[PDB]
Amino acid sequence: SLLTNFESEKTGIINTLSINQDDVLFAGGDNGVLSFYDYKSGHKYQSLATREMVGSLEGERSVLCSTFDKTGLRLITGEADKSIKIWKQDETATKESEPGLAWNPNLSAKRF
Amino acid sequence: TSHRPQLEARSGAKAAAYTPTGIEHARLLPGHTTLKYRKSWRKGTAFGRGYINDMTKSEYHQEFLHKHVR
Amino acid sequence: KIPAAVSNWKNPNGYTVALERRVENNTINDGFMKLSEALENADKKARQ
Amino acid sequence: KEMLAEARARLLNTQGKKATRKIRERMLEESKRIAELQKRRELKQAGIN
Amino acid sequence: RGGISYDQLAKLSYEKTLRNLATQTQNSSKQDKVQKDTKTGKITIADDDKLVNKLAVSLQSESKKRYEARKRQMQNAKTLYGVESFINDKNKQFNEKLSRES
Amino acid sequence: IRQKKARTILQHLSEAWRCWKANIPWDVPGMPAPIKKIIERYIKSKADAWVSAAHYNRERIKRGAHVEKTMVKKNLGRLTRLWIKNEQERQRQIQKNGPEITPEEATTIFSVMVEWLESRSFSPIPFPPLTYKNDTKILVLALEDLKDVYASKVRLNASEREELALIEEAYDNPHDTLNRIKKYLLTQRVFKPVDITMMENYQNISPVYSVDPLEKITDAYLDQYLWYEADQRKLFPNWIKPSDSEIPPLLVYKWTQGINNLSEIWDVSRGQSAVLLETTLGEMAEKIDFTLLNRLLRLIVDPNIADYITAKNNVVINFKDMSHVNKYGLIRGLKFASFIFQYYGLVIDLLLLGQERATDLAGPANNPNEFMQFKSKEVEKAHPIRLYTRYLDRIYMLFHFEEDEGEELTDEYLAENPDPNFENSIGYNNRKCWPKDSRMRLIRQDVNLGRAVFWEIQSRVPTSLTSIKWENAFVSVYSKNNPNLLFSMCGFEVRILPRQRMEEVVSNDEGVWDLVDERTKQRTAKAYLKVSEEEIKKFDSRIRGILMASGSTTFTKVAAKWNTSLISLFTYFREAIVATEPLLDILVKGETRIQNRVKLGLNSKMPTRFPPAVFYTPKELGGLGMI
Amino acid sequence: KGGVWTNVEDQILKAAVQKYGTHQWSKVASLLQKKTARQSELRWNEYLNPKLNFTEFSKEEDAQLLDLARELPNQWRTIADMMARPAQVCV
RNA sequence: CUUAUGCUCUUAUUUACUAACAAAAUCAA
Repeated sequence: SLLTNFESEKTGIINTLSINQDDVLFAGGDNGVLSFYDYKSGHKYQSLATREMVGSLEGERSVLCSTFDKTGLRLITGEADKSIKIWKQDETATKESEPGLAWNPNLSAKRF
Repeated sequence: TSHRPQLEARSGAKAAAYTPTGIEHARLLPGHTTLKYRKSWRKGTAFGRGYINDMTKSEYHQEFLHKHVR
Repeated sequence: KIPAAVSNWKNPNGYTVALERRVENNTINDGFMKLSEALENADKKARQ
Repeated sequence: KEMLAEARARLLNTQGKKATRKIRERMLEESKRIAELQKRRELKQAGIN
Repeated sequence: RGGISYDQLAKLSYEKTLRNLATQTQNSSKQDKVQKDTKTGKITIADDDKLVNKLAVSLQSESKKRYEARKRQMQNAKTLYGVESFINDKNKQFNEKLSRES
Repeated sequence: IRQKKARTILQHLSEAWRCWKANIPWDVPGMPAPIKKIIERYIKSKADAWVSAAHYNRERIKRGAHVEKTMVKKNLGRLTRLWIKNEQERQRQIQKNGPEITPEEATTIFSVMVEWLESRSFSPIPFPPLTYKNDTKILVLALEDLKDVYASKVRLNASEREELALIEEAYDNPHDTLNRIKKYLLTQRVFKPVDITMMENYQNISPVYSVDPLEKITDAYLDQYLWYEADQRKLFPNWIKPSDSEIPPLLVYKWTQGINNLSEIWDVSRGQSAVLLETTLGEMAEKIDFTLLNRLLRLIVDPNIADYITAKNNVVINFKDMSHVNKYGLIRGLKFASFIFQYYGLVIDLLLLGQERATDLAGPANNPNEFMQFKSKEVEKAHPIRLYTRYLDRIYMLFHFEEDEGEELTDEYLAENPDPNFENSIGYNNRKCWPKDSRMRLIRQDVNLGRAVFWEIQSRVPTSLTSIKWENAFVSVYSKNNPNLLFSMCGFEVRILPRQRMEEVVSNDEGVWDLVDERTKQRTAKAYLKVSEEEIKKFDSRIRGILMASGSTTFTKVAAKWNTSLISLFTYFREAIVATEPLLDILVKGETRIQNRVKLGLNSKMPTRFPPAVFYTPKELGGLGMI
Repeated sequence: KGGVWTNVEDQILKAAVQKYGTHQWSKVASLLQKKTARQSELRWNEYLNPKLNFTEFSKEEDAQLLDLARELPNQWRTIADMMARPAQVCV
């Protein structure tokens, strides 16, 4: 059964997926844009863009593969810039200060 | 013509319905049969007194082509 | 929409395609400017 | 002009050995076929099938 | 401007076939069921022998018109352009493609 | 759409991969920019695999561990692509960022060179007149110089067929082709493009420039003309090497005799010391600037020829696809290119010696010194640079220091560059061929004095002209602590040990020179000789050249090429093969491998089938005639 | 033996580069008797290329030329890339 | 029931095709 449809629209070629125990879903982008989705609701709550390198091509900013660790508080992304980035969930952040992106659906994009 | 790129790869669907041969290969011999489980002279003269993601612009590549050309 | 590929090396069907398909903008900096004028001045000085 | 007549013919001939030979074998195969069919017709003119 | 998407062009060609079908019914006016099987699940539809012929003749005639329209377009396409040097028809054909890209 | 764009869009890749290999920028005019991001991304990915395999196989070839015959040529192809890319990049960033020399540097360079030529009363080389008494012979020497390539050739293709016609027509018409050459030196300023072919030497890949033959004729005339007038008017001083007076192993012998014959080097009664320095001039000919070159050649030569020389270095250079414009660096492949380089050597050198000491070395203009002379003891003594010489781009300096001068020179270095962890002996390099006892011992006051000399000298020449680095530099110190003064001039590697520091005098073999003091006629030192490891690896690379080029050649040619290579080996350095162990191993490894090559001509590597009468009997009796 | 270019051979070479491409010069010299693939490459890159600039001299060009030839003395392949012109015309 | 050239063994010379055979290098006059 189709459980839910995420707000994945506007991402283009998602290279990799990773799922946390905490339902943080990861979607590595070929555009370099990496987006974090709540798995239960299918909502983007963070969108981020990496830096490519000191000197490298603008197409190389892309995530190719990813995993969480056993704990789930680290995200390891191997990217096409010939590097590994370790993404870390930011502590000292309460609901206030950073709710993320607003829970705003539209019926025009008929995803639901 | 006669020199073409692939439109598709050779699929495993066709090889699954063939009959086998049972020829005996050297690398399919029994080996590792047991799994392991986890538990003043200086005055007269004219004048005295870091990583880039490019294999061709790298410092090692410059030190290469200076030594291997000469 | 992708342009068709007109190569300068290969031509597998041997096509005849016009010359405009097959076939910088900066200036010299003041380093060349100041270099040549200083050498000429030194040459004029050496001539003196 | 003889250089130009050679150049005019070389620029307008694009195939190579393999395509020209394939053309020749295809024409000769059809010529063998057309011959064999009219044989059967001429034998059918005699009534022998 | 743009091209026409395959949803809209499906609709427009749907409407064109409706308009042509309506003019056939108008011209036919001027010039003057379902049974399901018990044994099998197969279904039988009673039809007139007319309008099956008329559909088949129309589809053939539309195919003829498009065939001869493209054939006359073939005739124009090899008679119009003669500026650039070529080798065969396929050279001029491909160099018409590079002119369309400009 | 799935099937129709796949044809088109991958042909864009294949075209773009060709354009990267050819250093064409690959601009498709109206291209959907995400697709241009993709194709640039994978071609950078294929670039990294292509460049890494080029580095990986080149280390594997230098080790000499089972590389294919095809893969040697494939690796020559990939490295000559990458060398020209490094060349084309270096041309572009020079043109963006301007000349490396500042105008103050070029003013100082020009002022020194003017002062030198004014001091020597040098009259510049004229343009060759209509009535020039030496003119037909200089053309004769030039055309024989061009012919001697083809006196040894058999089978020719188009470019040398029309070349050999030109020499023969120049023989038939001397006065016609002299007027054509003088007409080219006046008027011609644009030249046909030059092709680079690059030779395999299995340790380095060296460039070779092929010039147009009509340009080759007027180059060789200009080559032979300028050198005659330069040596006639005494342009180059006595210490510029190579000179026509001696062969290079006689240069090394006169150098060690000249080291011996200064007064009181070996005396270390006081704390006085002696330092020899070896430096490459790095990218000397790669970093010559033409605007300086043209102006400095106005000093030395009539401006027409000086204009010709500057014009000829600016040509299009093309490999197969890659074509660019040599608008900065000098091309060695020209015939006259010899003359500029030694002249540009003199510009570098007058910085180092200064106006006073280079006057003291080369002596007055009416009565020049020889290669090892001074007009007195005092003119020798007045400055610590006792001996200077320059062999092409290597530099050999000899410093005699009193206690006070050595102490000032090392204290100012340590004041400018302190050493609390005493790491000056870490990066210091000496000859790992000589044994550790008689190598240069790493003792602090000599190590710090050695770096302080080099730090003094690296300041004398700017980094815009040449790149004098410590990684290429070799310093030998002679002291109370070090009895050995050891250096490498030419494929020789020489260790000089004096007689008073020998403790015991033992008779040696003939690989040891006996250095003779002149005025006592007494043998006062011994210069031990070995081969450089570089020339050893050149000879091993040479033998692999015989073995890989000859696939199915006749047996007596393989044996003949071995004779040519081994005679060339043993004639140039003969004495140093006594003392070198790994050269003798490579002689064995080469000769057995060539005997294995003849054995592979048959299907037998049997010893009993091949007694040494098979290989070593001369050709008159029917053998290979191997040596 | 070093021959001059007729306008016949000029038209073969332009039709050759139109089919073969600018890199296959030995393909071009096969059609072109008496001439070399070096000579064929040299003329197309010095004369026959329609991208080249054979026209009148504006006073901006003449002031630019006398600047460049004073600043870069006798570097004509260098100056002709700065002027975007053929080199012997620039001389 | 229409009936029409049987190539000789060796040696020499000449010509044609063919080996997709081979080859003056260092060096001494």
